[PDB]
Amino acid sequence: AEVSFGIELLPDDKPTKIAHLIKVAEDNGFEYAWICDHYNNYSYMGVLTLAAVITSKIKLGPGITNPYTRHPLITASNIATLDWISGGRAIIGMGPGDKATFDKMGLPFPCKIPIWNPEAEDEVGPATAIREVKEVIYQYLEGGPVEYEGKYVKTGTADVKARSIQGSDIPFYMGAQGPIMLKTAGEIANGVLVNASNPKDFEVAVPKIEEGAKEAGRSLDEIDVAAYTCFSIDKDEDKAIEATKIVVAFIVMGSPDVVLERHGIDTEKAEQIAEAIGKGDFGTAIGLVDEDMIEAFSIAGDPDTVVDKIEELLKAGVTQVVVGSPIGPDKEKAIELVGQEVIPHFK
Amino acid sequence: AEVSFGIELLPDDKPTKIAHLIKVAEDNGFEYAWICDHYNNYSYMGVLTLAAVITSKIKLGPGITNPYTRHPLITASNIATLDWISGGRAIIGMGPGDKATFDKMGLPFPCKIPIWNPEAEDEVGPATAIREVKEVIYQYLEGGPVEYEGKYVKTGTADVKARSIQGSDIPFYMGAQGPIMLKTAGEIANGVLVNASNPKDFEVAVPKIEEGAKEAGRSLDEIDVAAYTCFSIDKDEDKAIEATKIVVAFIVMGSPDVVLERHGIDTEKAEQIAEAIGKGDFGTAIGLVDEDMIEAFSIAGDPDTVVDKIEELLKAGVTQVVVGSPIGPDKEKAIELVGQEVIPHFK
Amino acid sequence: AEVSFGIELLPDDKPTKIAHLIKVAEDNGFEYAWICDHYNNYSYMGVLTLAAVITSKIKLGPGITNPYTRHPLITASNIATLDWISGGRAIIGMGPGDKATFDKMGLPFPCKIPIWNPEAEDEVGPATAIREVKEVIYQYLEGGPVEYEGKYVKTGTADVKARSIQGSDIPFYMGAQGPIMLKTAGEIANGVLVNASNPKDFEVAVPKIEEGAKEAGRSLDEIDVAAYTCFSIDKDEDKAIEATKIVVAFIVMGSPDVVLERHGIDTEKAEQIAEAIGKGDFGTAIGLVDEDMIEAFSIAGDPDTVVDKIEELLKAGVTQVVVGSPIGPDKEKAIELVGQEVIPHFK
Amino acid sequence: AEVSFGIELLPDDKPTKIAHLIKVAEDNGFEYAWICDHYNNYSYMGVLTLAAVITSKIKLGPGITNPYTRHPLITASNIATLDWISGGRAIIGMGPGDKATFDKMGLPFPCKIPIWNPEAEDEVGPATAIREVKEVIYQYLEGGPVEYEGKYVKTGTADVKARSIQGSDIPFYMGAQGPIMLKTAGEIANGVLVNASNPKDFEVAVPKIEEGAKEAGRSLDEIDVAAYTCFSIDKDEDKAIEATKIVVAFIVMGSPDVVLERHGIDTEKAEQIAEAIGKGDFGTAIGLVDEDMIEAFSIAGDPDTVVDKIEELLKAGVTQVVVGSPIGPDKEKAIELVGQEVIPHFK
Ligand SMILES: [Cl-]
Ligand SMILES: [Cl-]
Ligand SMILES: [Mg+2]
Ligand SMILES: [Mg+2]
Repeated sequence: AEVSFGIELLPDDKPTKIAHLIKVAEDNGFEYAWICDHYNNYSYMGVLTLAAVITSKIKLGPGITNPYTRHPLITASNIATLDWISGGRAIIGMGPGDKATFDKMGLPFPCKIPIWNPEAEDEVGPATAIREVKEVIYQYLEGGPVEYEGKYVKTGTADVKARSIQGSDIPFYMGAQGPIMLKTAGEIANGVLVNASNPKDFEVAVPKIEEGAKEAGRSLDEIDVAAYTCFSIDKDEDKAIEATKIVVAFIVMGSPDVVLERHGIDTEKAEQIAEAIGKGDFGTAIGLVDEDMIEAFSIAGDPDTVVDKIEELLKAGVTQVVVGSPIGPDKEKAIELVGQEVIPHFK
Repeated sequence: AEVSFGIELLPDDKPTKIAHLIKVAEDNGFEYAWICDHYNNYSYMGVLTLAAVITSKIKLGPGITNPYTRHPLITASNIATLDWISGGRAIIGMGPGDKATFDKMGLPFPCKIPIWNPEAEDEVGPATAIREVKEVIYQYLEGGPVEYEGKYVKTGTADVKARSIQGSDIPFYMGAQGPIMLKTAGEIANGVLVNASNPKDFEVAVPKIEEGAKEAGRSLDEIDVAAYTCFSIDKDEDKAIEATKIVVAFIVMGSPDVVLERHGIDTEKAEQIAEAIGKGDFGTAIGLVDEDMIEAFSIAGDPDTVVDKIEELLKAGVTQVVVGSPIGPDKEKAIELVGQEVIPHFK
Repeated sequence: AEVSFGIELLPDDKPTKIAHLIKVAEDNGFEYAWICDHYNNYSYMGVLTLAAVITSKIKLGPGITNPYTRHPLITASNIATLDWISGGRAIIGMGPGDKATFDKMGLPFPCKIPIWNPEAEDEVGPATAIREVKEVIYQYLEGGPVEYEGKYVKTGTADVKARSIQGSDIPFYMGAQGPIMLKTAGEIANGVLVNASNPKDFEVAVPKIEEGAKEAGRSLDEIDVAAYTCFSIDKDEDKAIEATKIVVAFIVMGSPDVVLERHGIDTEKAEQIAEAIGKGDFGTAIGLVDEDMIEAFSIAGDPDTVVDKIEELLKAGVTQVVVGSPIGPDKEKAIELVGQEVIPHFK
Repeated sequence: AEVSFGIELLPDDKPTKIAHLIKVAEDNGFEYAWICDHYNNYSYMGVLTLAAVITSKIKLGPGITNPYTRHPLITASNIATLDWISGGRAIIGMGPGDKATFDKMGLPFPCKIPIWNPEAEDEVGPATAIREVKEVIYQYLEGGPVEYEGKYVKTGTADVKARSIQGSDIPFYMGAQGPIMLKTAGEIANGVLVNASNPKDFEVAVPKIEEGAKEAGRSLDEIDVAAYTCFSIDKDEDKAIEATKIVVAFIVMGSPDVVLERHGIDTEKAEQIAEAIGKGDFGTAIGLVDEDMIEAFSIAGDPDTVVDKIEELLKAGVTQVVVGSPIGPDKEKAIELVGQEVIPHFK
């Protein structure tokens, strides 16, 4: 897979601002734009349809949605609709849901409910649910009728009228953190969205993606390994680094101990950070974030530093660098700084 | 409620055509535009967001969506997003799902699964599910956090960031056919979407809506009674009538016997029509549709005939006339004929 | 005329940012959005059409265009097109051109060329050119054919196919600074756009607008007197005031001596400012701007100060307060501060 | 130049319909969309900006605009704005104006007024005016400042802030009918828009375009020779042919005698057609159009016939086939028939 840059925006801000930033990213050479799917924010279909209207080249899609909060045939319809309206630019980001959001919604997490197979009662693994949603979506994109009986979803004979433009050429990316999801993604996905920003995370993740690819007779180069990063760039390195703190603080808090161990993180001023958060004291949280946490969980600094860090990620197997929150002290100026002083070094 | 005209479009056609027709309706004085929610067609969020971009005054919303195929917090987010993007023009159409579509999806119908309350197993009546989805949506529109524990949905503490423009002023319309849904709609809805086109249907339905309104201390005039009609208008009455046949044939097929009895329908050349359909022989189906079926199940003819029919519906309690399929031999010319020779008679 | 708030944006920034800011203004209660017409920036038709797509209620139009750089029939077409696409929200801002821009283009200023009457050679006064362009535009909006023979424009029999939505109800605002333009605007315009921010300017201008209105048998209340202001608002008054300096410096430079005299301006540290500018030394320019210049040529400060200043403008006859550059240190936060803490005081 | 298909739409219809048809063309493989520039219709900037929002791949631009009705710096701004909003898809179509429209506007035709050089009085040839407008536009697209002193336009030092995306890569197409314009286009244009639909017209035109190209050291293959055709396609050849009549009737009327001679046209039932038109009797006009006129002035018939006709045009040097009015009995179905049964034969 060729090297590319993506942008991931949480749609909590005004939809028109989110659309405007995606146009700035397109104008600056970014090739992918991912919009998160959480009920508490503006809906990905509304925000991406508005972004589709305001852009012409960048690929657009949910990053990431899930098999549970909407029937897979509804997700298929959304993707086909976004693809048609955008002139064939849709992409799919699919994951297993997320704990913080599912707890708020009232859904269990991991969610093992065979929600869309009414006659089943047996729990279903999230990786299996994702495989099934994928089959339903692509049967829909091929024009149907969709006929699928799995453990998590069982359809009737579902005819399809809506047509996309790319059809089954729409890329399927899977969110993956653990070994099971990483292996499944190497087997069935066009790409993998890994929430990580450091080469060490990919030295661990890529071999597992490759293991799944081999079992499917695929080469690792058929898979776009996308790093969903905490990213911060500014001509003033100190300012860029400072902007990452609140985000890194939350990352440190939600990182399993093997991840903290991997990055040699002060497990003391960790969780101690988790106590500052949840307590609503983000001020002490930010104060506790040190240089090792910033190096482990973000790509931050001036263009030179950022370019150096991306070179190391690419060596570790990353092929799509997704610029995520905070992006930079000023999001728009940050995107432009990436297009002007980072992307040209990788063309 | 004041008299108004709405338009209902199935989004199976190109999204840009559907958006264009909604703009033509707005330009012609229609005040509501309803887009159906069926997985087999383009998604209502994509189509309505595109229509929102291409229009400025007409109210926009799903007509009708349901409590089952998406978590109610996702439906709330969709509505708040459409409202924000449209500058405060969203409306909600909520029903219990529909048999033809749910069978295709693999969901039972009626759907009594307490889908969004994982710890519950007991069946829940569709009217109760609709009441619960309504509470969740309006808690979301008030800014949350949404905290609701019902029989069909149980949430955690769901904070909300997305903000709409109308907030809880967004109108809530309920689809209703039977006595239980009609009474529930009079109790909790700003309006009722009744799939019918004849005064006799409303002479039966309105008293039941009124019964629910009284139990909630409301006057019937607080409720917009909307007729979701089979509508066909043309300067050539014969051409208008002919265009209704395929649609009336399907209506005749899916009408319970009390409805056929109500309209004195030839129960013989009924079901005989149902056999022509399902058999894929629509040609004999159309040939069987007679004048009584057309009078019972559509508003069809030249402007004079249409105006006369609407006057009788208004006398029966209808306050919003929703022009639905086929609309007319030429949909755009039909919409214009309504704006030029029908609406001015009712202003 | 009722009290209203408008926003004026120079379209030198990204079109999507300009459109986004207009949506923020609409969401905050602004009722007018004016986009300047200068060849060096993005075109008003492109920017306003994009803004029309992203908004639903705010009125939109050029503020201000002119009779010279485009044939009046082309300007009419632009206005009818913007009106149709926006669902009947167009407004017209028409002035005589501007020296800085016309010099750059190569056109004389004042421009007295009977540009659009090929057989004429005699000079035509700008106020007469504006009267003629107005007649051509409204004949076009009435559906034509336009047939007009004046001193500045002579048409053939120009049929018109394009239709607007408001027709001749589209408001005609005239830019006016001197006595002749002010009187003409009171006679023929629905509103007047006066580049000024202080009550003293309106105590001079309003009586002249009123004189023209009386000669046309009109009451002054039929005319929307709009102040095109240098505006700066922030919760930190000092920060708001500082943001106005570069803009006030340019205003001081281009102000005729009667205006400087009117505001008791240090004519010494004036022109001395004009020498700093033109010399490219804006740093000394800003340093020279004092409190009297800021009070004379801008509405700047915290919400309390701003509200007090608007009250005095309204007493002087202003009915539309147009928030113009810089708007505030952060344009979007400034617009929101106006919607939250200024507009509600005037409702 | 590679073979491509374009679509040319007169914007007299609803802007949203024109935008929708351009999206249908894009979805069907058309690579260019041209919108005429006549004051009596909706403005090209409004219609193309709306089309830009609704499309993502097709190239968009005025086809054709002119040097006279707007200052060339305003045309430059329009093009840069359309290019930016469309994500770098703008194209320029530039011609000398047109008699029917200029007479209606009151401008002479040919228009030889040095309109934009106030100190000049000497007449300027239209080909020279087009060369000058081209220089001004590209200086603007290079970022300026534009400084140009010609016979038809003389600017001051015109700085430029607006930026396009393609910069000087935006293609410049010139409308050309006669020898002088054809030669000029071969010398200075990326393409030529020739109003003709038959191989004989191109056997005459191409050598002249080639003569200009050689004088500029260019190969004929650097020039996209675009046929602006009267086009009509339908699965029913007779229906397709019938749809061309009104349009061919007008073409026959406005064709110089050398063109009528070239196509062996009955000069009797010609002008006799011109008398039916202008007299408002289009019914006799259509009745007079014969097979030779249809063969000479349109590409009409079923897909097989159309494909055969395009093959002959390509042999005559055409490289872009522009489908123009009527397009087909049903414009949308016609566009789809071209994408499904014509374009694939030429890929
Ligand atoms: Cl959805
Ligand atoms: Cl223009
Ligand atoms: Mg686009
Ligand atoms: Mg709108």
